[PDB]
Amino acid sequence: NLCLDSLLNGTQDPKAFGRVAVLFGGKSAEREVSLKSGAMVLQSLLAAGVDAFGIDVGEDLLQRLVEEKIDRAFIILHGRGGEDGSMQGLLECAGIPYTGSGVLASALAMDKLRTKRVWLSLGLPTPDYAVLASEDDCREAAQRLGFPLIVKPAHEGSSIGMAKVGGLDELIAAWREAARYDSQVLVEQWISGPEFTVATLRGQVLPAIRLGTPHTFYDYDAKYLASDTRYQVPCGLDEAKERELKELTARACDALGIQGWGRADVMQDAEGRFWLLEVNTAPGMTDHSLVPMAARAAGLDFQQLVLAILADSRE
Amino acid sequence: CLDSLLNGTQDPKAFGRVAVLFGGKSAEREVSLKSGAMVLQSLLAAGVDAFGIDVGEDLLQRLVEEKIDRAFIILHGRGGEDGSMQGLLECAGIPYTGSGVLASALAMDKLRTKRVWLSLGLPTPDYAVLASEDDCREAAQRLGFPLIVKPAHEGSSIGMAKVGGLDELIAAWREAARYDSQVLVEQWISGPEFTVATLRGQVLPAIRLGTPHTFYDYDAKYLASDTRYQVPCGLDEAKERELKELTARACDALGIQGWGRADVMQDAEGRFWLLEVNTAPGMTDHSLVPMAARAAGLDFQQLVLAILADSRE
Ligand SMILES: Nc1ncnc2c1ncn2[C@@H]1O[C@H](COP(=O)(O)OP(=O)(O)O)[C@@H](O)[C@H]1O
Ligand SMILES: Nc1ncnc2c1ncn2[C@@H]1O[C@H](COP(=O)(O)OP(=O)(O)O)[C@@H](O)[C@H]1O
Ligand SMILES: N[C@@H]1CON=C1OP(=O)(O)O
Ligand SMILES: N[C@@H]1CON=C1OP(=O)(O)O
Ligand SMILES: [Mg+2]
Ligand SMILES: [Mg+2]
Ligand SMILES: [Mg+2]
Ligand SMILES: [Mg+2]
Repeated sequence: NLCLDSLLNGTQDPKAFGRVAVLFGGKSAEREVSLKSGAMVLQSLLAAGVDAFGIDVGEDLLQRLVEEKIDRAFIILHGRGGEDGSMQGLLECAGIPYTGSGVLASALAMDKLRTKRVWLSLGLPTPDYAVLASEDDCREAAQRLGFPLIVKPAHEGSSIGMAKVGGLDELIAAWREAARYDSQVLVEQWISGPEFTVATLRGQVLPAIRLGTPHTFYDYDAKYLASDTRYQVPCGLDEAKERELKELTARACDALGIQGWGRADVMQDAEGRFWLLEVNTAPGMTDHSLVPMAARAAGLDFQQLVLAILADSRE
Repeated sequence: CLDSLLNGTQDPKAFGRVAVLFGGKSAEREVSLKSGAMVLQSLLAAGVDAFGIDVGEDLLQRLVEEKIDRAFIILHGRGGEDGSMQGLLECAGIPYTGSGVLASALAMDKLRTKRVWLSLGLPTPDYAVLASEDDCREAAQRLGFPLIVKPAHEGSSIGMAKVGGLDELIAAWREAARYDSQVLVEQWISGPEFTVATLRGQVLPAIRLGTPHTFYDYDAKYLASDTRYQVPCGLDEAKERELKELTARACDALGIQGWGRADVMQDAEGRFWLLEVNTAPGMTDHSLVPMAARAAGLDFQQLVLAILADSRE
């Protein structure tokens, strides 16, 4: 449950966190988003008076880690190399405590196919889908699922490599484009209705946000470049519905082992049923970003939000 | 096919400089030290440009010093087969042997591994999660006796005990909780024990295990002199094929890559029960993957080279 008080815990002493390294950048397709998220986190942590410094994660990372003294690592990398468990395992081997989900949870939630597979085995709702690896797999998926469809790489974020398709020819093309980012490509049935995102923080589910864009879907341009994107807090859901969405988010995150914080993306169809899309374990922290927005609705500014994430890493 | 296992092993210099990672900080460090020594010595004798790293608080400094084209992971337990070392190597840009981050983390967790098996309808003993004395009492009522208690993330039978009554159930739970807050307990399977190695996607001959001890515990694995190893096992062709095929499904269910070793019990009616899968199996002189590799034809040098050759993908 949303308890503003217990959300802030190790928050009051920015000196007690030690020297904190903010890990951002990286070599994934979401690097540009990570840079903006890192600059935001580093600036807020510095203004809070924590012993913070930034590391653009690159080829010199292991050298950086042995040279600098580091008491805590705040992971704000996006995509593979940051959210997939690899950076988490590195920090565990380096004996450095870090923020967010563990190795297994991070690796699982990065894999949309494996995440959906876990969800289905627990009776949790997630759109029907197919795995695309050939033109024949596209013809099979188009036959069984109809149109429109949503094509996505399995290990991507920020809607990169994604496409809404209305025909088999558009589907084959969208499969070949996503395959440029990831040999694992999945296609989902298009859910028509409201889009919601649900942030979680230290085990607590934050107020849901309703999303809207004139674009065909919530794509890259709608997320970080456009200006006509609509964010509604509170979401227009009634009490019993927002509780249903919140309880569903908690079951979907718990099923993956999510820890510390995260953000769930959920669609709703014309009959009111919710459908789980993905879970992000190092969500964005830019100006356009949604976890900060749901935090403000909960009652925390951007400075208390990062300190709460940092304070959770102490267990 | 023994031709397929040996592919990419003809030229030992094609692997470049190979770092053997062993030791570690887990409860299985002593076993990993013996495993590392065997792997390192074999590689050097094969003409591989190999050297050893004792994984400790030193790790990152060694990795920025040494030139490494490939890493042979032969760590045991948490910090080694749990995806943590695999994740570091992928950040460092060093290719490595064995399963990946997700598969290693999954196989290290006996509970989630069992849950993955149950969801696919694969047999594995009925169990309970123990976090309190009440949990012990609930399990005793539902499961009966005897039972076997184990930590979720351990190996080499560390922290394990077979228990025949409720009083020793709770004692076994507290001892197992010294190694891991995640503790499970299974119904004891009375019958033959097997282990089944897998290599480069191929299931090797199964081995039958016996010991005077109440189970295949740490002493029976590395100290006693009277542990019994049967290759071929006394199973007929249809039953050993059944065992090999179930091993393949159980390993593929976890994403196991390169090599591994599955532990399987057989009850009094012939049915097989999956226990666990190890993603960096032991390579000591008491170890079972070298024994199953010899049953398939390969000597110790071909086994390590086959493992190394598979990591080139
Ligand atoms: N099955 C679907 N039905 C409708 N819209 C979808 C579907 N899958 C994805 N989308 C749209 O694509 C966006 C990105 O997809 P998502 O699965 O969240 O992955 P990511 O954001 O990591 O690329 C979502 O915000 C949503 O608007
Ligand atoms: N359900 C069971 N029934 C009978 N014996 C078991 C059972 N579970 C474990 N054992 C015994 O304990 C040993 C170790 O169990 P295992 O699950 O392989 O743990 P570890 O990872 O420590 O080897 C096995 O080799 C087997 O002899
Ligand atoms: N992966 C992105 C980057 O920050 N927030 C994330 O969530 P997503 O865009 O994948 O829905
Ligand atoms: N994890 C141990 C150490 O090396 N070999 C392993 O097999 P296990 O004892 O877990 O059955
Ligand atoms: Mg995402
Ligand atoms: Mg998303
Ligand atoms: Mg084991
Ligand atoms: Mg075992």
